[PDB]
Amino acid sequence: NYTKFDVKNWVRREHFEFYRHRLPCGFSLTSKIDITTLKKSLDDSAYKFYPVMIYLIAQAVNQFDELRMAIKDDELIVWDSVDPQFTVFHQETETFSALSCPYSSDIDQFMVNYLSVMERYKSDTKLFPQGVTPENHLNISALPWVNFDSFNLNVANFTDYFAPIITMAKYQQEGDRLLLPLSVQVHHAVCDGFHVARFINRLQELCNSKLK
Amino acid sequence: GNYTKFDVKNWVRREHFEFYRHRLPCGFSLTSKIDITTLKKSLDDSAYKFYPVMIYLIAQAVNQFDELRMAIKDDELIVWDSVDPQFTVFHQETETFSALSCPYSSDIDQFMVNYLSVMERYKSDTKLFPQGVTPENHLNISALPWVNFDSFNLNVANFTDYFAPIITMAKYQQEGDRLLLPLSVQVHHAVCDGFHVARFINRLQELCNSKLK
Amino acid sequence: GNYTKFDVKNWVRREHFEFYRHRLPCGFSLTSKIDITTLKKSLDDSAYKFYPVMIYLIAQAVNQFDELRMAIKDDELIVWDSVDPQFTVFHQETETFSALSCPYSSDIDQFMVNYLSVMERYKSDTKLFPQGVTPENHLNISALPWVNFDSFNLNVANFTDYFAPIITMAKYQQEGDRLLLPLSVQVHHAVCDGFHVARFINRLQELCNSKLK
Ligand SMILES: CC(=O)OCCNC(=O)CCNC(=O)[C@H](O)C(C)(C)COP(=O)(O)OP(=O)(O)OC[C@H]1O[C@@H](n2cnc3c(N)ncnc32)[C@H](O)[C@@H]1OP(=O)(O)O
Ligand SMILES: CC(=O)OCCNC(=O)CCNC(=O)[C@H](O)C(C)(C)COP(=O)(O)OP(=O)(O)OC[C@H]1O[C@@H](n2cnc3c(N)ncnc32)[C@H](O)[C@@H]1OP(=O)(O)O
Ligand SMILES: O=C(N[C@H](CO)[C@H](O)c1ccc([N+](=O)[O-])cc1)C(Cl)Cl
Ligand SMILES: O=C(N[C@H](CO)[C@H](O)c1ccc([N+](=O)[O-])cc1)C(Cl)Cl
Ligand SMILES: O=C(N[C@H](CO)[C@H](O)c1ccc([N+](=O)[O-])cc1)C(Cl)Cl
Ligand SMILES: [Zn+2]
Ligand SMILES: [Zn+2]
Repeated sequence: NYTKFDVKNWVRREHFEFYRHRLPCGFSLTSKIDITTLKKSLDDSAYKFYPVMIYLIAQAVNQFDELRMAIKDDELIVWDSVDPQFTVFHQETETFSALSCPYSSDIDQFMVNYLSVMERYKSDTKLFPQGVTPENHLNISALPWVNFDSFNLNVANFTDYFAPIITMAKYQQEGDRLLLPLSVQVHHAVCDGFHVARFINRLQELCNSKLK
Repeated sequence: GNYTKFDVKNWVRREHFEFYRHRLPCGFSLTSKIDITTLKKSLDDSAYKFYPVMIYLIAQAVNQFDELRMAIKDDELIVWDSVDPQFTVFHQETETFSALSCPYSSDIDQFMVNYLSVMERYKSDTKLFPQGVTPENHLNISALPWVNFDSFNLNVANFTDYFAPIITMAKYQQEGDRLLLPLSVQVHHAVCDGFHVARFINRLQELCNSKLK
Repeated sequence: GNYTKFDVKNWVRREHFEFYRHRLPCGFSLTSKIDITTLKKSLDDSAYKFYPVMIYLIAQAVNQFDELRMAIKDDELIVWDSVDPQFTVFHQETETFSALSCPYSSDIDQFMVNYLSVMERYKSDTKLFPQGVTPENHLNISALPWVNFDSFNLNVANFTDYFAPIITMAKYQQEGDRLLLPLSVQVHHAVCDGFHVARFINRLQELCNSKLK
């Protein structure tokens, strides 16, 4: 569930109106995450790369209100917590589906939740096997077959859609660092450059930290 | 060219097609670096030039995959049997470009005959479309050889039902022991997922690493 | 300021202007790295700070090229004699930004006078546009100094007839013995092709590598 944001006392109330109504826009930015440390943490564990990245991304998002915003009854709200909606691939059809699972700050509980959803739905070729996407969501996708330096979604109508869209590519070694490309796409009504940078820098810190 | 009506009812992506055509219309771009170390070395011995060879290889990779030859015709999904490249050419005298097309052939020598013929007839014409209207069965290829980029994205005001891939290359540059060509690929999500764009780029990489004859 | 009414009928891009304004309305972004190794050394013997110097050099390069100073005014294409930078200013206390403008000068010292004056008058003002309406003859410049990026693109719902370039710079980063500044340039294709954007980036690179004094 959610709270109504106090727009009238917000430092960004002018910006919110401006980028929602006067100059509606968002932006994407693609950055490399250094996963050198994370790969060492992983290689010494039983967790898999994609669910760990999902967990760390969702953890970072759940720290920052402006990454959990939405419009409900034409008012700005903030979800208390958001769950990741992530894509999965079906090699037999060469199609993908979107699944979600409950976020938990505990990585072991997260992994339980994830592996359970995968067990039930990993072969289901419906686009949305679980039915309606949780309203409190953040979108995560990977393209593990190719490296990219840039990714951008051209959406014909993004009116009042404020959930961040995160896309990863195939990681690759670049000199002395193992680098994961990560695109983050937001609506400027709720996120400026500073908030996106804060998110990325926090995710980088999480990748460089003990997993638990 | 010739086309066939696609069987959407029996398509594994039937649901995705409706979703990304009607519910959430969108496409995406991505920019990837192609390793052209082997190609540049191959081209050192070739009668043919870098840009027309890249056009040929891009067109060959596109022609391999049905989802990169899709269109709406008469408000139904079709697949072109084959698509022809429409490429941009620069005019040094005016600092303007034109778009030319030529018939695709899987045989590089025949392609280059076709390419040279179009260039001979039209290369000095400063009209945007010297040949008249773009053939319906087309891909778009452009080069920006004057600057290296890591990103390129087209912001198109109305891309409704436009499914032909748009390919843009930057100035190549050396990165450690490889020569890398930045290549941007922009598609519509109704017909192409990340898998299909990745498959295209990786196939193109294979073709760049292939013998020219 | 002063502007001229552009002769579209005798323009070499008459047909491109029509095409990308009306037939296929679009623009593009592209992100490139600027080598600021020389500039950074230049600034180690200067009182001038990195951000205003970059504003100056970007504005200087834009002011050299007519196609980066275009607009629609009284429903016709015009060229501004000169454009002034509108730049984003960050307020650390609130973690919000404002947009400020100051007059462009070809003299770096006068430009810095102009910049420091506006900062003194308005740096504590949290309004988005403290000075009032953006000057009609403007260029937009933003910094995003907190994170390095290789791509940046603005997804603008309606960009009809907006021809002023949008320039965005990231956190600079050391790569070997080069210090690289990511720079995104986003234009309308009606007034700028790949050639002009490349020409702008390369000119900026040349200015960064030149004496400031
Ligand atoms: C947004 C947007 O897309 O706008 C741009 C619109 N498009 C245009 O303006 C058209 C641009 N096209 C061109 O300039 C030319 O068609 C192009 C790419 C230079 C090819 O010219 P061309 O037919 O004479 O054939 P090429 O031999 O391939 O090119 C001439 C030289 O440029 C070199 N070259 C071609 N493409 C590239 C590249 N991407 N990076 C670096 N060098 C290049 C090529 O290797 C050759 O070099 P050398 O002489 O050292 O061997
Ligand atoms: C436009 C757009 O967004 O389209 C994409 C649409 N989405 C899709 O098509 C779904 C793509 N997703 C997938 O393919 C799978 O979810 C994905 C990413 C491979 C994860 O699969 P998985 O859940 O079985 O779990 P993982 O162990 O993390 O991944 C499987 C393997 O790939 C490796 N891997 C996963 N992600 C990456 C990556 N980004 N780069 C390099 N290697 C990777 C991982 O190391 C493991 O290989 P090894 O066992 O040999 O070490
Ligand atoms: O469509 C989705 N994912 C795709 C996968 O390629 C993509 O990441 C995307 C995400 C969000 C989106 N949006 O909200 O506009 C559009 C595409 C989810 Cl809505 Cl299932
Ligand atoms: O306009 C074209 N090419 C430009 C050159 O900058 C660009 O590559 C482009 C391609 C396709 C396009 N579209 O289909 O939306 C828009 C721009 C061709 Cl359609 Cl002529
Ligand atoms: O909105 C502005 N700047 C933002 C900062 O994130 C961005 O650089 C931007 C610039 C121009 C623009 N436009 O003209 O469509 C949209 C966003 C200025 Cl108009 Cl104040
Ligand atoms: Zn309003
Ligand atoms: Zn018209």
